Amino acid sequence: QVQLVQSGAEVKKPGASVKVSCKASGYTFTTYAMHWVRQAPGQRLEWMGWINAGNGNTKYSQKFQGRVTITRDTSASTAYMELSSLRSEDTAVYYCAGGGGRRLQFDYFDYWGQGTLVTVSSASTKGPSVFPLAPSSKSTSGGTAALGCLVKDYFPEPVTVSWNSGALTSGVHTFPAVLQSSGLYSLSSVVTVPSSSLGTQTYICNVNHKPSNTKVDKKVEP
Amino acid sequence: GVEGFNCYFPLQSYGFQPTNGVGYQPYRVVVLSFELLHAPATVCGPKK
Amino acid sequence: DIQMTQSPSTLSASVGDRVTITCRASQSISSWLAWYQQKPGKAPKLLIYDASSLESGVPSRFSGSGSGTEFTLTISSLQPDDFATYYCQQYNGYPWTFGQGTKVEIKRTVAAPSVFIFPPSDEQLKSGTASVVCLLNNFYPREAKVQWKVDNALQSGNSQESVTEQDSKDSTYSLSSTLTLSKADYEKHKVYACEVTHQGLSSPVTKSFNRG
Repeated sequence: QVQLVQSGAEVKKPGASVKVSCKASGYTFTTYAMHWVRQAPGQRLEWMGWINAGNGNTKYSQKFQGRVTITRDTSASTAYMELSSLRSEDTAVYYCAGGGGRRLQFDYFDYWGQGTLVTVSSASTKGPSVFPLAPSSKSTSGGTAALGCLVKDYFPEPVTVSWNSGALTSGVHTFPAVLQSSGLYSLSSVVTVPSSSLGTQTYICNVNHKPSNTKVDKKVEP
Repeated sequence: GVEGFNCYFPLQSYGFQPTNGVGYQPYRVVVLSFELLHAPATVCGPKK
Repeated sequence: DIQMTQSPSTLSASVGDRVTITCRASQSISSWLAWYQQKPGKAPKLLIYDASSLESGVPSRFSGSGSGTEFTLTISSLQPDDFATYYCQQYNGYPWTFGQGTKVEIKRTVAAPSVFIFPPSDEQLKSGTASVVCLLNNFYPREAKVQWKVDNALQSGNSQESVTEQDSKDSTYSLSSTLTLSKADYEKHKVYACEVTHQGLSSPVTKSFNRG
């Protein structure tokens, strides 16, 4: 079965350029059709261009004309993409597609790369600030209350969060990140427990931000 | 299996664009073949 | 350029049922199209090409149809692996576009939310910006509304909404409303309230507190 794999995550800055690339593994290369397409988060997919993995042909888009380029290396059987004059919009996930096989060209994407994440930012790496989310006995709902562990003004998208290092699994909720005006990300994670065990148990969220290597724990005081 | 001076790729391409003239439009062609042999025929389709 | 719009932004269903999707085109298309399935956080998988053909390795349930402009996908029985969006691709002309997204769900009796608010933490009060969290858990029909009422006034622009994705086991939805502001606004105001309007709820429900 043909498969496509490619590079990992990237982070860049406005005005720069980035080079993503995907390696092919196909039973024959009968004028293969590596063929790029991108997706801004929560948006319509957008199509880049197609390289003629047979020889050299380079039909490109029109919204992206004059600033993106595509090449490939025959011996390594990979496909090379290049974009310049980046800006905050092109924050997206980038995809390799193609791989007809029977006939030589199509224009439908039947073999998809597992995705490449590109973030166009102006900030830099920064640790996450942490605050507890204490409930009150006012809202004792069915003898159960909610509780969380906020994270504000942090850099990229991984932010792993856990509660007492896997000790708790029930009712956990971890919301997706949100961009702010300041250009920093922020997350809120929450969970509810029976209020009966409020004053007699110990809950501490567990955050790991690898790009800054920080590990923070905060006991929640009701 | 290489591209350079004195090396020519054999598969060109048609740029079938509707803005082209009649002389360069694309044409779907189909061609048939018939023959007379020993064993009794099969593809008949005669009169009514 | 060719425009592509999908008639259903979202689609409801339940296991073992049939669904239909419409993909309309601004111009005429000579049955050039394909249908992609995309689960969250994965890569697209192709289902149908040339608007009719069934590409190998897929369940036989999927089936295309249609020609000209209005195009249709349809599945007989609704299996679990059908729970994701679906896109339509035109390839009649140049720059090839895509649809909008048509996302299925898992219908169940509507579940009403449980509302929660958190006052800002005093450690956050040391920093210099104020954060307020209004929470909604296990509420059924996504399409909800939350508004903030501070000192008996509505507040706009400074609020952000983040909504979870529906859980397989839970099959419900959860929401957080965050209100952010600078300290100078904080003590200037005495009473804080977020209000939520929900289909399942009989009446609009207000939850609130004041400082201390």
